[PDB]
Amino acid sequence: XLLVTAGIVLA
Amino acid sequence: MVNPTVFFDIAVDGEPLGRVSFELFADKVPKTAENFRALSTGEKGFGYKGSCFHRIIPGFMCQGGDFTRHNGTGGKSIYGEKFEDENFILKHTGPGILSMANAGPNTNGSQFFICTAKTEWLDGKHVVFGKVKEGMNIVEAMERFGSRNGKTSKKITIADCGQLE
Repeated sequence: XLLVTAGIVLA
Repeated sequence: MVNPTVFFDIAVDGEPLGRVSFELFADKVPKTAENFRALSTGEKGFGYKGSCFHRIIPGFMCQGGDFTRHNGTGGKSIYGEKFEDENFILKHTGPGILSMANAGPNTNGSQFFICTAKTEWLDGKHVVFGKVKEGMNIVEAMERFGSRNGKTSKKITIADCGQLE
């Protein structure tokens, strides 16, 4: 999807 | 009191592209703004100079700030590894917004993203703390090297950075 994470990037 | 302005000079495989400058909203988010200001000058002995934008998704954003691992798993704040979500007064209202990347509530380090579109789904989850003041066109040219999955085709780095005001 459209997230901005640090480590486990999700869809 | 004046809000600090900082700059990044971007390079594409070592070729200088241009300068982007940011206004940091130290009046609304003093601690988050301070963190990004001090990492841009390198005054604590570490920072963004020489690091890369490891994830760029066209129409969404450019993510960078991982100066330890360079891949989304590292970076740290000037306060220790992570710090709290200061507040969520500001929203992701348009292109140019500067916001913190994180891994959940109160996990802010050094990783940030520059929005190239309004991303209202991140409101209340990512602390907005600045905006592009000049050089939006360099952010648009950066976006050209991204892809739907985030990998960039060229190495985009912060060749230099510092505070202007």
